[PDB]
This record gives sequence, structure tokens and C-alpha cells, in this order.
Amino acid sequence: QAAYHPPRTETESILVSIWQNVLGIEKIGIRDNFYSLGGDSIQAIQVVARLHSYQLKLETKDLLNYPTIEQVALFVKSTTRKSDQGIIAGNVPLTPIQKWFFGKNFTNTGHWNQSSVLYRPEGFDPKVIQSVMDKIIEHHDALRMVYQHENGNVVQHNRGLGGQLYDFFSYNLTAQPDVQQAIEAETQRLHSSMNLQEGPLVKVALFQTLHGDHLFLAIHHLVVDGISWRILFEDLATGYAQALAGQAISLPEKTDSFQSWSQWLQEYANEADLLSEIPYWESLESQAKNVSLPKDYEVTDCKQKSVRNMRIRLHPEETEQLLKHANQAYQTEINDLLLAALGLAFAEWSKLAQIVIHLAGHGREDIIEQANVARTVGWFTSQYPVLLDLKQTAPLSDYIKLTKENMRKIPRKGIGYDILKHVTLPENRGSLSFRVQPEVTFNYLGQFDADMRTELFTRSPYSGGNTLGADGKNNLSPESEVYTALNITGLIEGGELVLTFSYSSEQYREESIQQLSQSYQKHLLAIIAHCTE
Amino acid sequence: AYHPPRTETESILVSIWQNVLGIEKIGIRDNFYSLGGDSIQAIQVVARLHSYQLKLETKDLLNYPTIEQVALFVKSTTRKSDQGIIAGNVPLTPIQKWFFGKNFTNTGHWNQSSVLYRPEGFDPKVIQSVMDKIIEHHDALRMVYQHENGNVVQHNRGLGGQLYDFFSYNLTAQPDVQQAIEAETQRLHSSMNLQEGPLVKVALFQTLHGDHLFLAIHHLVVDGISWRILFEDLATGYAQALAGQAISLPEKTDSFQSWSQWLQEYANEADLLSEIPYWESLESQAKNVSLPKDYEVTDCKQKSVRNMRIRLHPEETEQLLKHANQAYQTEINDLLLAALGLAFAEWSKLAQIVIHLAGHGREDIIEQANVARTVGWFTSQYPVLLDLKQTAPLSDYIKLTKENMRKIPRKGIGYDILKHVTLPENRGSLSFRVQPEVTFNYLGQFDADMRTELFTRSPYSGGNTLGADGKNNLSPESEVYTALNITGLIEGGELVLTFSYSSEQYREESIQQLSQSYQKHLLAIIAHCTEK
Repeated sequence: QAAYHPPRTETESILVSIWQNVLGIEKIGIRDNFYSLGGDSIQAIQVVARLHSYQLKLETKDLLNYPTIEQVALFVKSTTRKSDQGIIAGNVPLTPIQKWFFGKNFTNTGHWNQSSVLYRPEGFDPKVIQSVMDKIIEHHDALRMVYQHENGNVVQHNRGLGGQLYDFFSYNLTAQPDVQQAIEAETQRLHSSMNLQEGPLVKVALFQTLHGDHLFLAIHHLVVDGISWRILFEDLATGYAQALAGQAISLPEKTDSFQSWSQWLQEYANEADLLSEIPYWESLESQAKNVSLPKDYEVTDCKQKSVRNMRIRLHPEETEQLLKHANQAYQTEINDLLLAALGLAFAEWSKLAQIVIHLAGHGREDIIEQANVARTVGWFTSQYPVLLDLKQTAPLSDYIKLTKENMRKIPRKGIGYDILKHVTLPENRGSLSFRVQPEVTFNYLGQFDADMRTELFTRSPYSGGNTLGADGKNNLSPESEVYTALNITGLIEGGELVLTFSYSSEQYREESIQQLSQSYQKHLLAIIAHCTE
Repeated sequence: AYHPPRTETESILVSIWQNVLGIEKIGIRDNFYSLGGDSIQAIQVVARLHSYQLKLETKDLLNYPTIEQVALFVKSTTRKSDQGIIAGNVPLTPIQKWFFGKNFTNTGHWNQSSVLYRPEGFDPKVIQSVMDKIIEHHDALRMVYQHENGNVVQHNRGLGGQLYDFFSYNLTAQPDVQQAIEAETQRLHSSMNLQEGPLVKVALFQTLHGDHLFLAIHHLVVDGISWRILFEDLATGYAQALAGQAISLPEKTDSFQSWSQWLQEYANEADLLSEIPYWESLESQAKNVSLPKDYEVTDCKQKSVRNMRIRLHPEETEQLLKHANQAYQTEINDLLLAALGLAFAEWSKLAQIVIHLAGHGREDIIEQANVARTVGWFTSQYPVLLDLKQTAPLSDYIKLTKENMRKIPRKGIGYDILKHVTLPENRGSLSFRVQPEVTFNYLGQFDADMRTELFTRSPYSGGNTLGADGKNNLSPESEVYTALNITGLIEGGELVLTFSYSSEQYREESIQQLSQSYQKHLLAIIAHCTEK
């Protein structure tokens, strides 16, 4: 790729240290390319967040455009803005995804969560866990959110301190061999216990066993997302190591509050930068209005109890090829290759000219000058329609370049559509109808190995239905409404890309989804082989 | 915030910094200098890394002064130093040629010493096992000195001979422990045999309330860094015997023999010879400076020498070591010599003063060489010229001292090599007529080295010291080699500075004024650098 060059300045040596940490990589030179090390925009945000703790400033854009430490060190400035380090309290306007959430009027709205389980061979100290979670919920203000009704309207309120920060539970499983089902059953019960009006939105359970402890964490989706989880794992590891060393628990400086973010986004929603996007989104709505997804059984209003999860794994070799080597061929980003595979799959499996997919993005785009949310806990996730052309699948090189072209044309990684749909004043929405209702969701959460696998703890092998993706069966009420016909969710855990196809048995036969998922696997492997051959 | 280690390298470095510096919990963003670290402690970090078979250059720690940064420059050790017995000839290094060149009366009585104390008492059998392993392991301690046709020859004995002289004193039934240790250690200091005998004296003084362990070593085979390695290996050996483990000391770094040999080559290489114009420039300026003396007196002897001491209390000492260097990005010698300059400016009519500065001498001049854990006399001495005219404002004088120090090539190690080892055909017209009148010798910090789980610095160290101030180290018949000898160290969390002078050359009141001036100026420098 390029020869090892050691750092030669304070700034370079700090960037090398940050990059080694964020990526899972032991020795990085200052001419090593961020993307060739497997970097993506989430890892770029993580570098920016860590830099902030040295009072050094960088935007996500700087890193991905100048993708080596030697180049990017020029753009590194001193932070001149200090974010609010105090207690955040009071009203927080509903952000776009929060308006979508409440708009769906889900049955058991209080049971719509993300979760994970951590494992520590040496066991966890319950007094330390409680000390660290205290500091975490004090520091990450949005976790203290509650949801009230004024006049049938939802009001989001950020509590101050002094109240219930989390519910803590301890289970002694040290004298029974059914640890695995005991964690599955107890975590399912805890998932059902979220009080949106009052109680905390964070559930913490220690399971003590003969051979190590597990720490379950469940958080209502309203106050968290995938980046937020990586920050929480970081502050859990830091705080735990600080307590073990007899040091005060002390977490990095706060970035901007979810409250301030949401407030600025209310303003952004009616400013020129976003409204410039309307002609793109109108063109998209015009070109997608008729597209429709075929099903095996015509059924209305499916529930999560009807949903089944079909998983595809790429082995470590093909995963590392995808993350590190594949993008170099056509200068793509990983979403270009994953969506190229998705197109080839729908072209094979269906007779449609075109498919509209609901794409998720991290949604921490630099849309607001002097906003920094690189280390802020909250639900920032964006969702936006993408039209995949299915007609022109050959040759493979043209279909990749075409997918890349489609993705490059989208304004500001699609964050604008949901702002237009849920916040922008009606009079500023041009002729947008917002009638595009994708029936296929694609959600690549990104990489978690460096966040979850630390010196103190790791991803529990008994995570079971407690996951960060929409596939974990414990995260949602069985009575919750299905919000997409095909939910395709993926992440990198244990060195492998794991893609789950979630579907209603009441809408599709298993066979139909085995064919779609086998087609996706075959074409993604062909893209990786093509790009690396 | 405390930032914990993340990798193995970061973890070995936390552990090493905590032991070297004597700080309990160190984070990976803690600044080496802010924790009170200087270049001696950087050398001790490198020596300890070497014991883990990890390689670091001192300058990498000093330019990247946090554990997270310095870990990026830690590499696997490629080269393994000689672990076997060292034997045979060893060329005289520069300070050793200076020493023999002085032709001191009673040259066998020119020592460094220290006394350790252990409340539980010392097991004399464990002491003798540990010292056996120490003198087997630290080869230079077995050196001997002979004339071969009126020329001094230095030989590193192998094993099997006398490693050290051991003595034991039962003082458990008398109140006069303090005077008995002073009188007995003074006798033992007189007993070094340069031709054959060990150059290590070990005395156990047993008392009703704990024991004292006296160590004396002829200066020819030891220095300040060497003493710290000896304290470390004594603590390690003694802890192993207590746990009933084999006594086992870390890996050897390069022998004094090898080092002296490489030095003979470095002395006629271009890098060194390049410094000659710098050194002949310093010699030129030095010719003009004569230190005033209350009495013009010839051939003074150590028996005329009197010690006048000042101490900075712990709070001031801690500010100097940890918070003062930030102000103008200085090193500790900058602030100590700025104070010396202001002291001499106030005390004398001179426009400039020439001081002989001492340094540890373990500079990275020889790329093969690793002496980070080697026992020997490495000390460098070099002239430094202090401006006594441009003394205000204080901020300008600190910056001016720093700039003066920054123009010195390779921490002054070159001057003595040019003076004593470089072939006369390569020496330029260097006169070496620049006599030591004022010596400044800051030995550095010893609390983390001497204060251990097993033992500590004895309150009855008395005239047995690592500095030249200790009255027992030198024969009363030894010639004074410097009119004003200013020796400093950190002990008991305090900077202790001694002004040693011949009572034949100065009134006590004269040295009272200089030492009080020094104290006032250093206190003023510390308040200035930390008040702002």
C-alpha cells in the first residue's frame, strides 16, 4: 500500500495513537490510508471525537478527503469552542427519526430498544458497575430523557440529576448450568420494563456465573444509536479501569447536547441549504411513485411475532477483503458495494425494473456550523429513499460505477429528506408528497469489534436476542407492528459481516427469502472477488 | 482524568514510570517532565525496558513525553549485550584520565558512599549473598589499577577474587550509634586497595532499633546512575532471598570495557572533531574570568574544606521539579544555572563566570552502545559560560540561560573526550588552560531509588554521601581541585545544595552571602515560573 513512516510531530503521534485505537491496528504509519485500514465515516467520527479530548479540532470531511495522518495533520486546529459541560435539563424538540417513531404509533411504544451483553472472565464488581453507570448517565445527558403528553402531543424532556438514572439488577447464576436460557429469559423481561413517562430508559443486569459475569444493557431507541453505543462501551471501559486503579471516574469533555443539536436542527429545517435539496427529492419522488414490491401472501398489518430472521455470514477472509481491499478498484465506499450487491440480488430474485430501498445513515453530518455531536449520545439516525436501477446489471464493473454515481448524487448522505418530511414548515416543502414508502430497509450498522472487545470485557457469546440491530428478537414487543416488509440489517462482529434478512412469515415463504439471501451472498462475494482479483 | 494503559507496551511503561518516578498511579497522558522526570529518569526507563527486551532511545521519551506517545517508538531489542563475565584491559575513559592526571595525595581515598537503614534489621548472610551476585553482575566493580612503566593500566578482574570487604558492628548495647557509625565509616573509607583489593566496602551496623548498611565504592568504578542501579539490585536480591528465590538480576547492558573501547574510536571521528571550534571559542572567553578569593592561597587540602548548605522545602522543591519548566519550556539545569548566574552577578564584580558543569555522560554518541544499566564512572565535566550582565528582566535571563545551554554540542560530553582521549594530532590548538574554579554538580533525584519497601536512606548517613560534600569520601590530605564546589541532590523531597570551599580561600561570611543569594534567586525563579 505504502511504506511505514513513523510520526515526527506531537499532532502526528496523537493521530497515530487515536487511529490505532479506533481501527483495530497495532502499528499505523503516517502514509497509511484510512480506508485501506478499513475506516468508514463512523470511524472518522470516532477519530474526531477522540481528537476533541486533546482540544484538537477536525471535521469528518477533512479525514476522508485527506486520508493519511501526514496529510490530515495540516487541517488539525485547536478547539476554540467549549461545549456545555454542565447538566442538560428541559425541553428537547423531537428530531426527525423521533417524529417518525411516534408517528408510527407502535403498539407497546415503550418496548422498542437496543441492547447488548458484555462478558468479563474475571467477573464484574456490582459496586464498580453502579459507580460507573452513575457517571455515564450523569455525563450522557440524553439517557435521562422522558416522554410526556401535552394535549395529545408528545413532549420530550431532559431530566436533570437526583432521579432514577437506570434500573440495576443482579442475578446469582453461580450454582446452575442453565446460564444461557436464564440470561435469554431475564433479559426479555427487562426489555418489557421501559417507563417512557417516568423511570429511566437504561436497564443494567449483572449475571454472575461459575465462569465469568455477563453485563446486559438495554436502552430505549429514543435516546441511543450505534455510534452512541460505541461511546458508552468506551466510557464503561474507562470508568471501570479508573475505579480498579483507585482513581476518580472521569469521562472525556461533552460535545454538544442532544438538546442543542435538536434546537439547531429546528432552525436548519427552514434554511436555504436544506431547501436547495427539494428539486433532487422531488425528482426522486417522481421517479419512484409507481414502484411496488411483490410478496407471496397479500396480508395487511403484520406483527413482530410473525417476523423470522435469515442470516448470511461472510467468513473473516472475505470480510477483510470487503473492508480493506475492495473499495480501491472503483474508488467506492462500502455502501456502494453493499447496495450494488443488493441491486444484483433484486434483479435476479424479482422482475422489477427498479427497487426503492429505505437506507439508514449515522445522521451526524456536518450540516450545522459550530455543531459538534461527535461524542453525543442520542438517536441521530437518518433514513432516506434510494432508487436502485435493476435493468442494467451487466457488466459488473458498470453496475458498480452506476451504483457509486447514484450514491454520489445524493445530497449530504440523505439526512435532508426526513427533516423535509417531519420538521420543515409545510409552505417550504415545495411539491414534496412524501408518499414514497419503501418496503425494503437496508441498515449497515458498521464495525463493533474494536468497541466491544476491550482489555476489560468483550461481546458475550450469550447476547442471544439482545442486539444493536433490528434483528434481535428481544428489542421489540411481539405485538409491535412490522414497519418494512424486508428489513436487511448488517454489522461486523467477530471479524465477520453478518447480514440478517427479517421478514413476516405471513407475507413470504422461507424459500423466497433463502433465494433472496443466497443471491445477495453470491453477488457480494462476486463483487469482492471482482474488486480484489 | 486518569487514562489507563490499553496495550501491553503501554502497561509495561506505566509500571516502569511508577517504579522509576515513585508515583503510585500514572496515566498514559501524564507528562514525564510534569511528573518530575529528567534525563536520568529517562535512562532508568530505557534500562528497565531493556530488562523486558524492549528498545527505546532516551530522546524519544524526552521528545514524546507521555506513555501513549512513547509506546509508538518502543521496538523489540535486536542486539543482546554480553551477559558473561567481563575480564581484561579497559582503556581509561576521560574522567578516569582527569582523575589519575590530578595525582591526588592518597588517590585510593576518593570515594562515593551511602548508608541505608532497615527498621527490622539486615540479615548479614542475605547481604553477603546479594552483594556476591551484585559484584559478579556489575563487572566494573572488580577493576584494579597498576603502573606499567610509569603509565596507569586499568584491568577488569574476572570472578573468584575478593568482590568486596564485609564488616559487622554490634552497637546494640550503646547509645553512641551516631558517632560510632561516623568514626568507623571514616576508617573503612581509608582502606581501598586500587592494585588488588575490592573497591567495595560493606559495613552492617546493628543497633537496638534497626540496622544501617554502609556502602563505599572508589569513584573510579561508580557514579550517580550506577548507585541507583545498585540500590535497585540490592532491593531485588534482598526480596528474592526473603521469598527464598534464587538471587537473579536483570540482563546486563554493555560492559564498561566495551563502552571505553568504542569511546577510544569516537574520540578521533569527525562528529567529535566538529565540536573543536565551539570548545576553542569557550576556552577563549574563559581565559578572561578569574574568580575573586578573600585570600590568595596556594595548594589547599580537603581538611581546610567547609560545607555550607541551603535547602528548598518540599513545596518549593516540588514546584521546581514539576511546574516551573512549563513557563519557558526549560530543563531543570536551565533554572539551576539561571539562579547560579543571578547569585554570581549579585555576589561578584564579574561580567561572566565560568562554571564546570557535571553531567551523567551517558549520551547517545555511539550508535551500537547501550549503557543504560551499566555500573561505572561515566560522569562528563565541561565549561559553561554564564552571562552576569544581561540579568533583567528575569524572563529574558531564563530564556538566555536556556539558549546558552541549547547551543552546547551533545550535552558537553565532547569536551573531556577532546581533552584526555582524542589523539594530540587531532586536538586543534585547544589549550585546556580553563581551570575549574566553580563546579556545579546537580546529581538529580534519589528518593525513589533509596526509599524502598525493604530499606531507606539512613538518617545517620553523616559524612558518607554521593556528592563531594561528604567529608568521609576524600582524604583530608587530598588537594582541593575547585575553589567553590556546589553539589545538589533531591533527598527527603528537598533540594539540598552544598557550597564547599577552603577556609584558607574564603571567609565564611563570603559563602553565606553567595549561598543566600543563590537560595533567594532560585526561590524568585520558581515563584516567577509557577505564579504565571
